[PDB]
Amino acid sequence: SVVEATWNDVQLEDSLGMEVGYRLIPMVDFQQDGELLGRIRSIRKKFAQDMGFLPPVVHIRDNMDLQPARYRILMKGVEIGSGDAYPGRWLAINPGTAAGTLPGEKTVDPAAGLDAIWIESALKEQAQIQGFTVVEASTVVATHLNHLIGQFSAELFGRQEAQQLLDRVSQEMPKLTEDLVPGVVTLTTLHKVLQNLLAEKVPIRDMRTILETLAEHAPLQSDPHELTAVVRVALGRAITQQWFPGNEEVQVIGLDTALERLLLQALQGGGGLEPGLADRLLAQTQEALSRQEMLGAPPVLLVNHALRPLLSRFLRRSLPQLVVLSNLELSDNRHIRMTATIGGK
Repeated sequence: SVVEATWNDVQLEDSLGMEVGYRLIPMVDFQQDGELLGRIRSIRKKFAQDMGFLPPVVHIRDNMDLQPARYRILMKGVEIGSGDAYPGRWLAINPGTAAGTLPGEKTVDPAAGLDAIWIESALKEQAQIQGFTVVEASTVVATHLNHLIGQFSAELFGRQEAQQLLDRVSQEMPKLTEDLVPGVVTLTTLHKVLQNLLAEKVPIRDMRTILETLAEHAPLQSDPHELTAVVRVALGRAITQQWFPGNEEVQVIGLDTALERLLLQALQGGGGLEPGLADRLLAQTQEALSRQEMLGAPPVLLVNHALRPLLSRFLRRSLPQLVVLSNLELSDNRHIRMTATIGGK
């Protein structure tokens, strides 16, 4: 090379990044328009004012070993999603109800997982009236990105993001903060709690309710896996109204009164569960889920309080569509009806 090297030649890994084929560089060009960059901002905005923290920047760059109209979405250096995005064209998607067909590359939407087909421009107004849904090129990339963050929000919420939130809270209710961390709770413990809250789709905007609940229970309990379940009940009204809006009936999944005992036997049994029970659970749990998908009911499981923190820890790694709540996280002012049962069939 022409110029000598300096430590600025060291490329530290990026929390969130994107690699882009040379056909997309125009839509990701700082210098030119930047059609996509405007959408990544309004995603990262509508994520702070929604999920309660600021997603890390999306470091975008070109990698010419990629197909010209293909992108990789990266997390801490490793791929978490790829896709194609042809510029001048448009994407049309069937929400399962459209009528007809169109000429173009048949494909699958990276977001909802739906069947879709890229189309040309002038089919725009014609594709919609056939029942389709049409979004621009750059918008596909964005919707694929806004979907990869809400799925990986737990891992994007690093220790740096927790202090930056501890600092943001501490400029509006600083008294809660001045003597909580590192005083009563260590930042190691705060982050892991907020991280567990995120990993189960529970938002952390109510840092008042959280930093209050912590400083109350923190001295006589320092296990974040137990502090968490305490903070969940303080957010019981927010977790409730998140999946069961209004004050109408609560359509829940339920487990057997004795299977509970079967499961409750396994709790104090030690630090683990026994094999044969597992493969049965996943099957019947997905059985109950399937009935819900046809009743129009949410995929919410409702269990004994001491049965949540491991059913979630177990069932969610296989069916991350599922929600595992407790009877202490639901408000007292709601009627409950077990729309489906995990039983011996």
